[PDB]
Amino acid sequence: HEVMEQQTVTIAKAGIHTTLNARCSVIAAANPVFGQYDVNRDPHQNIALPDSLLSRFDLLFVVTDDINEIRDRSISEHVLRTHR
Amino acid sequence: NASQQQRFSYNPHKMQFIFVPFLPDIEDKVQMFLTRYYLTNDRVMRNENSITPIKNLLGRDAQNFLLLGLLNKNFKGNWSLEDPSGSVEIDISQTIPTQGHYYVPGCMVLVEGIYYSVGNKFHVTSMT
Amino acid sequence: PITIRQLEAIIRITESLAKLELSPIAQERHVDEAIRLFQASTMDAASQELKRRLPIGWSTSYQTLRREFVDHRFSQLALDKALYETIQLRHQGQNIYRSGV
Repeated sequence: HEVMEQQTVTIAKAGIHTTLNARCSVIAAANPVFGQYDVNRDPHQNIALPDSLLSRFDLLFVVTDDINEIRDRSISEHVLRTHR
Repeated sequence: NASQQQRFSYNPHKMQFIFVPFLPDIEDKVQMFLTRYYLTNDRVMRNENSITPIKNLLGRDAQNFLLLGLLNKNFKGNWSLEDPSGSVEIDISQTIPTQGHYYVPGCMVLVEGIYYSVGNKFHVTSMT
Repeated sequence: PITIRQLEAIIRITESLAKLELSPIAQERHVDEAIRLFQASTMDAASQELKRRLPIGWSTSYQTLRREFVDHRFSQLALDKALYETIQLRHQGQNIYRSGV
């Protein structure tokens, strides 16, 4: 939370307490809590993360695995010609 | 002499025959229908609007092909067609086919139409 | 659960047997053997009368069905023909068939 919001890192160990700057860009990738129930239960807490991290992150993608056929064939020729 | 004749087997890979030689075997029964389709297959290649098996069209969902296969039937209204890669229900709903020799079941024919996997019913334009 | 990683698993066995053959290409017949081996590993992973008469469906088959209809278009041959998407008949076939009724 401190890294992502104040853009600073304060290290206070027994040697010397200091304060510096890091304004990094961060990308994370997590799974749902259990299984593929990403839209089934409730939109809230499918992750079981702290509440402040929701407002800390900018975009939250929810990716399904929707099964169809046009899509199925296109995935097939993409990965298949990918191997060649 | 029918009882004393030879035996030659077709190979789709080499497109040639081999030196083959009481009751027969099951493997023979299976390879029976396979040999007819492959002989007809080579006959189609000699007559040069393409060739594609049934699983490829059911593998797709949109369209448009003149499929080759055996007019069998499994259930009521369930007129199936069969090649060595799958089955597909065929329909003749409002079809004006040609004035063929004799369209009969148990015959390898050619029918044009679309798959339309929504109802999963292949349609026929004309039986030839 | 099927993903495209399952296709990724199917496709690599082909080259493994190809590595046995030591040949640089792949073939049609050399690859389709893998379909049998993979299908064996995942099918074990996946796996009006009837409906309003017996929801469970048990005991209401051809003996009882022949009785009910008997008590006028049903013929034993016609029975097995017309009878053959109520999944109850599928399951009954798997069980009730050798059960006799």
